[PDB]
Amino acid sequence: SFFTKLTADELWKGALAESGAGARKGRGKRTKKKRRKDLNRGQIIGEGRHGFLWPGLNIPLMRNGAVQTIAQRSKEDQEKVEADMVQQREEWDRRRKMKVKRERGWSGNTWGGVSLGPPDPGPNGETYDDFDTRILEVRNVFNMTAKEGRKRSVRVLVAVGNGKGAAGFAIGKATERADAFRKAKNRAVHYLHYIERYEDHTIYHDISLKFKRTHIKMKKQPRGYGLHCHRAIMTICRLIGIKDLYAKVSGSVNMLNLTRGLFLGLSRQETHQQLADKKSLHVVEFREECGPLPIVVASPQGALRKDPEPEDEVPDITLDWEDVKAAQGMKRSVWSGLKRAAT
Amino acid sequence: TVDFIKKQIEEFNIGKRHLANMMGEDPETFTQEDIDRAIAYLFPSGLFEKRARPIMKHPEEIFPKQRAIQWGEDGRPFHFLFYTGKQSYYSLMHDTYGKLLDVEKHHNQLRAKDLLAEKTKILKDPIGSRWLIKEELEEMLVEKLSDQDYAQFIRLLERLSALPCGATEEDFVNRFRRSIPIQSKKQLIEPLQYDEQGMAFSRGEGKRKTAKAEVVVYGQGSGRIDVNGVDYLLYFPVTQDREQLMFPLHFLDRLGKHDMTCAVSGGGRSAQAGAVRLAMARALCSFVTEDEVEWMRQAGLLTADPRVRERKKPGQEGARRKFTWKKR
Amino acid sequence: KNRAARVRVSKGDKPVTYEEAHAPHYIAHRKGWLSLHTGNLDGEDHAAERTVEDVFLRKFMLGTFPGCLADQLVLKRRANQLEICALVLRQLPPHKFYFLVGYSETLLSHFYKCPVHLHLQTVPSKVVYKYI
Amino acid sequence: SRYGPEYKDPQIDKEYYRKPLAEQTEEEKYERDFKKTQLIKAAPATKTSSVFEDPVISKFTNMMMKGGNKVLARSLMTQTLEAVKRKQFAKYHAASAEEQATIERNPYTIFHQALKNCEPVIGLVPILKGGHFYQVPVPLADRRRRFLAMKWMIAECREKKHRRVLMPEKLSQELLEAFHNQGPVIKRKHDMHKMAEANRALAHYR
Amino acid sequence: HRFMEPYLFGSRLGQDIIDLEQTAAHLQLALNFTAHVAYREGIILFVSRHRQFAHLIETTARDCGEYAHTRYFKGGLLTNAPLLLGPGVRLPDLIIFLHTLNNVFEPHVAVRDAAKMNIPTVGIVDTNCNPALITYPVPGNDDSPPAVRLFCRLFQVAISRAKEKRRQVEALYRLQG
RNA sequence: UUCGCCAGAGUACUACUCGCAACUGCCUAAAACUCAAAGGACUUGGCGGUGCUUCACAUCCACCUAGAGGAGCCUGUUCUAUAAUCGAUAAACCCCGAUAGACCUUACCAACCCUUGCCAAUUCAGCCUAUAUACCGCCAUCUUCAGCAAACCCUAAAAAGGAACAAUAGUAAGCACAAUCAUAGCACAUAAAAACGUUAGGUCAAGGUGUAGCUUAUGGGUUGGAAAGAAAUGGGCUACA
RNA sequence: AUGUAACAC
Ligand SMILES: [Mg+2]
Ligand SMILES: [Mg+2]
Ligand SMILES: [Mg+2]
Ligand SMILES: [Mg+2]
Ligand SMILES: [Mg+2]
Ligand SMILES: [Mg+2]
Ligand SMILES: [Mg+2]
Ligand SMILES: [Mg+2]
Ligand SMILES: [Mg+2]
Ligand SMILES: [Mg+2]
Ligand SMILES: [Mg+2]
Ligand SMILES: [Mg+2]
Ligand SMILES: [Mg+2]
Ligand SMILES: [Mg+2]
Ligand SMILES: [Mg+2]
Ligand SMILES: [Mg+2]
Ligand SMILES: [Mg+2]
Ligand SMILES: [Mg+2]
Ligand SMILES: [Mg+2]
Ligand SMILES: [Mg+2]
Ligand SMILES: [Mg+2]
Ligand SMILES: [Mg+2]
Ligand SMILES: [Mg+2]
Ligand SMILES: [Mg+2]
Ligand SMILES: [Mg+2]
Ligand SMILES: [Mg+2]
Ligand SMILES: [Mg+2]
Ligand SMILES: [Mg+2]
Ligand SMILES: [Mg+2]
Ligand SMILES: [Mg+2]
Ligand SMILES: [Mg+2]
Ligand SMILES: [Mg+2]
Repeated sequence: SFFTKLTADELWKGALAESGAGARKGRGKRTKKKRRKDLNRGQIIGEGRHGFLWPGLNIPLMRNGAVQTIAQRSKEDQEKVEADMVQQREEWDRRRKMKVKRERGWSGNTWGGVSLGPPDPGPNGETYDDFDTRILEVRNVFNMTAKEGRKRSVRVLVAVGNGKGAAGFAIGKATERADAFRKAKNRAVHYLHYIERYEDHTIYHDISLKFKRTHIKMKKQPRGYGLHCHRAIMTICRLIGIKDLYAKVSGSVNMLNLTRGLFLGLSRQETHQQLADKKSLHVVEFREECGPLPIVVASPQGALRKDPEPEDEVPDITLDWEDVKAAQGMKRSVWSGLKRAAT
Repeated sequence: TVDFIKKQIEEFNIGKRHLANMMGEDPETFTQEDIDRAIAYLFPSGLFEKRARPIMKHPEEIFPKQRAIQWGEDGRPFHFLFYTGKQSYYSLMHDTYGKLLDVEKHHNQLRAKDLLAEKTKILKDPIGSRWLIKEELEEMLVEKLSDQDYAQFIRLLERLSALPCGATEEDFVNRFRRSIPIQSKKQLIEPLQYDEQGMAFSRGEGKRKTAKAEVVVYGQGSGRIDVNGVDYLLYFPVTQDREQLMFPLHFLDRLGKHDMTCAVSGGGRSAQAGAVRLAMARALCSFVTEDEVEWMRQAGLLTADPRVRERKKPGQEGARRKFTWKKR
Repeated sequence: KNRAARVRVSKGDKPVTYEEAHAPHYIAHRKGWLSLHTGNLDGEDHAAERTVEDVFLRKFMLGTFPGCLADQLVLKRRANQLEICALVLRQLPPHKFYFLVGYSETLLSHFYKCPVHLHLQTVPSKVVYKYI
Repeated sequence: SRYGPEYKDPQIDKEYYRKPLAEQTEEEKYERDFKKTQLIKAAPATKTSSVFEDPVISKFTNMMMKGGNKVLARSLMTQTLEAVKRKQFAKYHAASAEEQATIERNPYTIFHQALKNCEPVIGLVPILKGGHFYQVPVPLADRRRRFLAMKWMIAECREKKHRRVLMPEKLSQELLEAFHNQGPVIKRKHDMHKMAEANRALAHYR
Repeated sequence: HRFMEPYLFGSRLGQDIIDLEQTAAHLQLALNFTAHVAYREGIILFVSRHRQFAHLIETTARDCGEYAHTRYFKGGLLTNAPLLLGPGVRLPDLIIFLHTLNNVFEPHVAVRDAAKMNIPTVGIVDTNCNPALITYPVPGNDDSPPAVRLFCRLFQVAISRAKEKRRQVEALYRLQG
């Protein structure tokens, strides 16, 4: 019956059934778990259960300059060496059954908010350890093919940011989740924005926009109260370096639309230097905690205009009913004043 | 990979010296066919693929021709068409169009001076000229091309070659010209053999459907054929087979002027008759002049019959017929 | 589909040896025979005993060089002496190579009652013909 | 097809080659033929440059043959021509001078005239229109007309002959009946013509 | 095109007339930028997808010592440079488009690809072209052979003057120490 | 700047009111009850007894030859029938595992027997026990169809798609096709090959095996038996001259 | 003309 048996590669390939039709379409994962263990790991080649001690395999050739004889250990030494082998086997089992803890971003099972570390280095030898990348959406997307029928393609959307004001977003789609992760990480460094931050913590002015069917309204805040935003906006603002913001999103809360509209709104941001240059007038910041002191934050380079601004008695500005309702104290919603966790 | 090529060249020379040493021949006259029979003797692979046999040749012939380095140490490209993606092919089209423009300018100057000293040398048909194959042009340009680019380059070459010709431009064109071998279907006429005071006897071999026929014919006798020691009438009772024995002699109007004897083996009666017919046709070429040999060729006597019985296929009955296929 | 003695097409990363990279209809066309012996000729006897000896040699060398055996053996029969030709990786010490060589020589000589040669070539890794 | 597409059909007739110098265009045709270096097929086993063969005789013998017995079909054709010749000789010997001048004794011309009066002129095809099959008259190709004549001859003399009457004498009798235009194959051709005129109005469906 | 109204002087019987005061004001800056980028040892690429002058652009670049792509621009050439050209490839530092339109009257691909790859450009824009993506446009005529030959001659003398002056100031630096 | 409308879907252009020359009518118009969706626009396959071109080369018709289905016999199934195997069972089953059953093969049945019971050893052997919907090994089919696919790049977002040669975003290592090889000289033809995948297609009974079941029995040996045709059908052989 | 009723990423 010695000719009947086979090779361990054939045995493991028949055992785990990785090429079967169950795992092909997606029919598997109902009651399917097979583990492959290399049985040639802890072999000392000349080790045997009878315990013969060989002059070339187990023990060396020469002792005290003389030639060793073929010998056998004692039976007590045999259960000692067998005990060492089996204790190595439960040591391997103890190392194998240990699972690494997965850090949760937003929820226990979702991939939103999970970081993947620094992005991969480029072809020029450039290395980026200061950036961090975060997943905002994972979504299994299916396709209909002539042969395979359903074709599952995982697409993911990630953001990169170093915390110094440079950030970007991308999408990556592949058959395998890790391949989609790698593609999204390599594609996110190609598309980068610079986001101007007023005193490196908050944005310059209040920004309200509607990108496609997503309404994004972000508001400027002082130093002490930080990041009252939707969780994707909190992740993006943490990767940018924005520590204080208010954000309200209305309509569709689609992740890609929200990210595109957010980056468009923060890239259409107008700085005080640009405002002073386009108006040729001084801009003065009137802090409420500093009293009536006229802090000048930007000055118009070039010719300063001597003509004052036309003072309109009733300004023509577009007001939002939610903002006026919040200002007048008619917002009695129980969710607005909720105390929440840290940033 | 240039240093790899130089290493292959030098160890090929050293191995050539060891091969001449181990054969005991003259290493200065030791040549490539000597290398071929040397390797075929020392490592005799019987393999049906001729490229899978052991070889040791010039590393330039074995290794494919490689692209050189395309830029300096500063990053600046050496050639001014590197950013087109295909620098060598487009430089070739550039040189061809420059030669065509120079030909047009020189021909306009010659028209202004009222002189036509050039001649049309495009017709190299007696040499049997053909242009380069796309594979050969890829090998010359050391780069992959496409059929549309190849057709564009060949029609530009035709545009250049249909103009009045300068010597430099003809030398440019003749790099891309290839010559065919000799195209001829004329057979080799076997000379007549004279043996032991016998005049004008000829020999012929015929093969048709396992039947092999030797036919030897004398022009000095009357009309009779002796097949395998017996008379042709006794050997071939079939009137159709006797017509097959007739057919070349009635085609050449020489029915009674030849005495034949024959030796045919294998097959049946019609296969033997066809083999004898082909063997008489091939044996009669010595007596018969050249235009009537071509008349024999378009009569179809001299061409062997390739119709051989096919092999029975597995799962089938008679090499075409399959079993009865039931729809349900 | 024909599945005998073929490696399947993966994503493009599996290394393959020349013998595993050719289908069985390339035998005596592009690749050769791993065993050469007399008994498979036209009017010659004793093929089955050579066949079972061939099988037992393949399993014994596969288990005698565990993991350090690269690929399939070459088994030559020439006037009752049996030459076993191997590609072995540089895994075990040469002490252990020579121990297993002398052991296999004496054991197979006394087991098939014929003189045996063990010829080895020891390589850094598995020789890759395609893919990778 | 062991012959390639470059191979052509051989020319067998000796008088095409033996008198070439009286005309120009067929000359130019055959120097094109042997100056294109064109491959010629081998001569077929049936066709031969003999002047005593005849091609419609060869085709009729090929349709005479059942299985693979060429010599049996040629023997049946031989006794058929023998029976036609000896029947015409017996009719010649029993007549007067004007009938002896009238009677033709050559079985080759008898066979040719029998098939020329035997071939149908028009044919029928089935065409599906509106979920029904309709018979529509069509002009037939010359090879199809000759084929239908041959097939009708073999079909009649194979089917409605008696077991005791022999095949060549039966086909000789039917050859003489088709020569005198009173045969049942001639009646079948006329019946096909009846069906063709009955379906004349359907000829616009083609 | 709607972006050519500030660059148009007017219309003469339905034909657009380009203001050559503005063309000269743009062309001085464009030639000066080309001379400086040739002085600082940069890679300069001439692109013109037009099969009436293509040999003349190619010979112009051959005499300049700079590179030309007047043939079909492959899609991922400037963008996916390492797969098309080689393992390590230094991207072009400047592109001159003599014709910003291709044969099917679309704007050229390499303008958009240079805008993606942050590669500056000098483009001759006609009255139907797009000067929005071009950092240094010159409103001019790219169809008439005297205009095309004059633009090639000015870029020739600009490149030659820049490289020779780079050589002389390099020799002056060498004789300084 | 105004006016009329819109508060999930079905119930519902409905029940009950007001008004009307309308009396099987029109307008206005809910609720009880049920569900977690009802919907609008797209992307890619699939399909079409939808239309237009080019075709089919033993393939559809026109058309050629020889057969089957009718008879006898051989052989394989389906049904009944016995104490008396199993598998296949649309194309891709049906002289198929079997290039092969009087005992043996034999795994079936009836009587009897043996339980560290092939091996150097094993609180162990051994199982033709179940799952081919766990598999490997070997194949069928689309199929002599040409596509599959790693790694990149682009799209005013990206479900996905990626071509214009006087070229408008595609490069692409590789696998198939092709090329090469065999039928002892070319050529043709045949053979061989034919990727990724589809049919959870066939095979735990070539062999090994994961999982689930036995261990004085679902295991191991001896003897004797495996019928048969009420019927139907497939493939062949011999004929009907 | 039709082919009901237990598919999982
Ligand atoms: Mg949880
Ligand atoms: Mg047959
Ligand atoms: Mg223009
Ligand atoms: Mg409701
Ligand atoms: Mg209504
Ligand atoms: Mg109503
Ligand atoms: Mg009511
Ligand atoms: Mg058919
Ligand atoms: Mg029959
Ligand atoms: Mg029948
Ligand atoms: Mg029957
Ligand atoms: Mg039966
Ligand atoms: Mg059965
Ligand atoms: Mg079973
Ligand atoms: Mg069954
Ligand atoms: Mg089936
Ligand atoms: Mg028994
Ligand atoms: Mg039995
Ligand atoms: Mg059993
Ligand atoms: Mg299956
Ligand atoms: Mg089954
Ligand atoms: Mg292809
Ligand atoms: Mg795609
Ligand atoms: Mg590829
Ligand atoms: Mg060959
Ligand atoms: Mg071929
Ligand atoms: Mg085959
Ligand atoms: Mg092939
Ligand atoms: Mg199944
Ligand atoms: Mg089993
Ligand atoms: Mg069968
Ligand atoms: Mg129904």
